[PDB]
Amino acid sequence: GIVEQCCTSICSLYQLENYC
Amino acid sequence: NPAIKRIGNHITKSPEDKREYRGLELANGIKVLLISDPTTDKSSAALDVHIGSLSDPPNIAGLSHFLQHMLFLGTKKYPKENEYSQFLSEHAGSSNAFTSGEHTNYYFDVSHEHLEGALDRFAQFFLFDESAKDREVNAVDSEHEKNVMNDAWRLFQLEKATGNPKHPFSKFGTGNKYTLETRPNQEGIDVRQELLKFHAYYSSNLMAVVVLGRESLDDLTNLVVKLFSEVENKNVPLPEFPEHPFQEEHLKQLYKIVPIKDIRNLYVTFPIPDLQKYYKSNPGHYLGHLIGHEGPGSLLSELKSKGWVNTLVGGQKEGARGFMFFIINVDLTEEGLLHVEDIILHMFQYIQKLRAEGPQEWVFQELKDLNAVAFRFKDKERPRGYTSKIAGILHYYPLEEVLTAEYLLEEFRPDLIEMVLDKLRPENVRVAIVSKSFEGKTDRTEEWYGTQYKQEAIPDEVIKKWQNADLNGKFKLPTKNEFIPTNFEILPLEKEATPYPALIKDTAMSKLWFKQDDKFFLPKANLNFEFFSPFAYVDPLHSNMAYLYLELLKDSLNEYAYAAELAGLSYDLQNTIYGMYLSVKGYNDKQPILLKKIIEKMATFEIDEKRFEIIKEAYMRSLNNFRAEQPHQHAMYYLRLLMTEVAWTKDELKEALDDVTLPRLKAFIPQLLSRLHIEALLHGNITKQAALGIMQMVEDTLIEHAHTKPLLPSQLVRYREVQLPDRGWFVYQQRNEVHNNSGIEIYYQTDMQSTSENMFLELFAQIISEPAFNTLRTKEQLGYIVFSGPRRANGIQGLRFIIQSEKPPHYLESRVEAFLITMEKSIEDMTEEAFQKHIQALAIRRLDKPKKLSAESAKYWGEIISQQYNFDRDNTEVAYLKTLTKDIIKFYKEMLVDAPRRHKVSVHVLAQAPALPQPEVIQNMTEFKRGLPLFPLVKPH
Amino acid sequence: TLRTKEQLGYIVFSGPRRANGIQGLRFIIQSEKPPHYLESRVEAFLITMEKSIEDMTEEAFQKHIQALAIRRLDKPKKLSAESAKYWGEIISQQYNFDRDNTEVAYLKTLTKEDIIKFYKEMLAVDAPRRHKVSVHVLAREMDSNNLSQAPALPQPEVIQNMTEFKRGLPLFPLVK
Ligand SMILES: [Zn+2]
Repeated sequence: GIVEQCCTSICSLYQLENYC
Repeated sequence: NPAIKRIGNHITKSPEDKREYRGLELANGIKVLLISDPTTDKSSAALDVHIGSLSDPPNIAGLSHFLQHMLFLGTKKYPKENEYSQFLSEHAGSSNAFTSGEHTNYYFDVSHEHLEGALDRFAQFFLFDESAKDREVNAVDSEHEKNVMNDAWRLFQLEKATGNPKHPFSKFGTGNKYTLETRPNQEGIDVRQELLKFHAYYSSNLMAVVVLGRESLDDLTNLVVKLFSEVENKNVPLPEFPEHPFQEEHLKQLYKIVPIKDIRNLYVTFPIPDLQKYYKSNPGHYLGHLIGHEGPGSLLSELKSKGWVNTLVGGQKEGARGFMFFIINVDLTEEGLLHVEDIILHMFQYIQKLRAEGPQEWVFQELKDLNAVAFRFKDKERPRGYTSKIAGILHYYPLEEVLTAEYLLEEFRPDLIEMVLDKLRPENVRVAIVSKSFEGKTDRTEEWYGTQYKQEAIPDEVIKKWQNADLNGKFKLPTKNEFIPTNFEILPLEKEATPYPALIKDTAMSKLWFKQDDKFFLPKANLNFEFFSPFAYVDPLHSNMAYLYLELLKDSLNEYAYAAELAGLSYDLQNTIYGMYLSVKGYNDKQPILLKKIIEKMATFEIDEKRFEIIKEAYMRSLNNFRAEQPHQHAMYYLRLLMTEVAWTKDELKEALDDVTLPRLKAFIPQLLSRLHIEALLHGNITKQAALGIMQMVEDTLIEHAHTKPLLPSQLVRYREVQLPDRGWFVYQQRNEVHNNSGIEIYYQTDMQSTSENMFLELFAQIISEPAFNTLRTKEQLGYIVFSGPRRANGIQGLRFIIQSEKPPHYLESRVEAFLITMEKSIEDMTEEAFQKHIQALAIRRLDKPKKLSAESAKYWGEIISQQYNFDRDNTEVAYLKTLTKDIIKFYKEMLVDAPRRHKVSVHVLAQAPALPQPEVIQNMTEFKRGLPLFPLVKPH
Repeated sequence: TLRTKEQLGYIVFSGPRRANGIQGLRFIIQSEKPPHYLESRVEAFLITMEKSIEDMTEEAFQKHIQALAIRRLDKPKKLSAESAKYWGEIISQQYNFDRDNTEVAYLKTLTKEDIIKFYKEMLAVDAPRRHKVSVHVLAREMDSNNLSQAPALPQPEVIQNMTEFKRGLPLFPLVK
């Protein structure tokens, strides 16, 4: 309904050790 | 103080926020915010730069991204590469950073008693080894390679490349091995000298830091002053781009894009000036609220009633300091793909309706009061993300309004809204259609991502039809939201309140857990419900019919529930292998009404055949689109299928989906609701009698309209996990037909889930966490995605490594084993003080209290689904954790190369190391499960 | 021993029990005496059988091997008997239609030491891998609760609910 916080691909956290 | 240029008067915060704030600006230009919280267990800090990747040199694309990657590998005062992440890991902390076109934000958290010890090095980051560069180039290249086959990335960089090529907006922000290493080596460029000369833009006048900790505002003040007053100021002007990247030759254009997944999407873009300076009114949030609306009389209601669109998004998208966009993106059915012109025509009819009616001060006031309530009763955020967000938004707003700028609207100005509506015209539109039907009809290829697309000029005849758009009677302004909460009364805490959830009802119909909120005291509530029924996962046919039933239910209730979802009262409804799952979260003022409506639609569901066909085709497209997922995700999925006793593959679901018919589903819904069990967890600003009233309401509605009968206890069948044999190694092998990268997941299984084994596995995983990251990713540079940690499922646990790399999984596996021997020697040579340091780090990790209500209710629900009901788990398991000694060696010799009870299973997804035995390749999962035993189930509490 | 000498009951059975691809030894006794006394008599009979096998001569041992070979190689006398064998091999999903020849050919290779080690490892009272489950059925009037020497028996875990008994235990694999 409205563009939300970082809905594009720009958010590039250096490492992904916080997901799952 | 001489090192402080100025200090803010007072930080405008919420009356419910107990944290203290103090904003100030140093003499070097750094915008500092300090947050004191004497009750937090973990402190955090974040530093934000305002340069980003749009200021990259034209010959080196991705230089700021590579610099963000590079600042973590050591500084002058601390030259070791992984001493930072090793310090944070040894002190129960973590770190990360991102880089947007106009930002480069670094952030980290750690235990509250070492904030200065970490913050010193974090400050050394802003005060370049050749080998570290040559190694990290491969990490950036594996990052971009990970982002190649991603549709959002492809359309993002394609939108960047379809504009003015001379504009920095068209630059490639990620970078790769070619632009960073190959091309500069071919052109004689010294990348290291480029890093040193770029680190002319890292000036203190463009930096914003936010520090949150237990220390007093004065101690934080002296600390930030001491560690940041020495940052040299170079007075770098903030980059602006007044010229819009989309010129006339780029407007009124149609782009036909071929995706990777079988998706059908439509993208409408309007170039608009930068509305950031209009944060006091937010006309993009206003027009996004009206256009993207989903209630009665909205655009999406017509697009859904006509069977063309299922979901719609519309609003303002950030561009830069000089340009922004206003986008409307929708999903397309098979008929909507052919009627794109009519969909856009209806869009311009709604826009013309808004121009005819004009701005609405009552809509603006409604948004103002709603945002004021949602901001006042906002949940306590996590320190890392909070400090990162505030640090990111400090450059846009003053010190006093940094906490309330993006949330509170104060002044109503319709001149701006009417101006943007004047900018939303067919002469300033850009249209992009994404569908597989364009396969083989494209003539252009994108340079960085290889995206196939076609560019055409929109016919002036179609533009004229858009310009003559009349008023549609199906488009009306939304009505007054009847879900706006007006009762914020906090019910007094009952005398029989329990610190942990209590079982206040246990009948054959349902089992009700309840706890009154005694920590947050906010007028909110989380209501979780699980419906057990054997017909939900009996076969792929009934599972598909269940997912289709829930999806049809949510799709039918979306228009009605959009107002409640906009009024801070949301809900999630998903299917599970044990039955349905329904969760209603938000303000308890009007929660039972909407919940009653949802149950009413559960027991009075009338299936629309058009919605059934469209949604069914969409689910078919989803099961088809699983083949484009990432290799590590495929590895986790395959390991899930292998370890679970009963699991239907997406190929079985896809094959059984064609046999689903409307009479079968209409005969299946009452068959599902004929026999049910219910397990509920009500945790929020409600009382015991209120919880019992809601539960009895649900039961009475289900019995009245659905004739629901309780389940037999012998029918409460939980699933077991496959038991691997001693010294047994099994390898399942598949291929990824989309990504050119390989994935691998190694899983070692343990005995069961008891306190001792849990603390063994968690302690070992705590010791090998940072060494795993540094060895498999920082030094050897296997891939960008390297993860290692514990895995728990069905009451059984183990250790898992998940790696996504270009190299073959057998080589990755041998390096994993050699790393295991290396960690054996490291633990054997490790000192008792470092061992106890990992003990303390894990204790702080596990004793971390939840910050918001949904996290606590999520922990309770996690203890409910496992049916262990161990609410005091943290205190008991940490109390046993502080009594462990360097047991871990015997555990490694017993469970983890020549261990007598080694249980190893590997998942290989195709694109000195010790000798490994001959693995048993898995031909068929069913035979694999039939040939091996099953583990027992965890006893209830 | 259990019927002609001690006169426990009219129905006394013992033999192999095969189900779901897993097997064991089974004893079924119906008598007037209580099941705990019956069980002590069965255990004392088991030790007596240990001493009997130990003192058994090689000629009688080969006589038991030969008798088992005759019972296993007994040809079916009718079509429903042969089809009963084949249908057993099909329901068990083992499909070992040449089972008798191989199992007898391997039966003529076993030794008294193999039998002794098997009993002492799986069936002895102090066996390291003893798997014992006893089912007691009280009589009608029994309310709710020169002979050989019976050994000391451990404390059994009385089962309250079958489902609770099964949830806490692992499951065996299937036969390939
Ligand atoms: Zn990165």
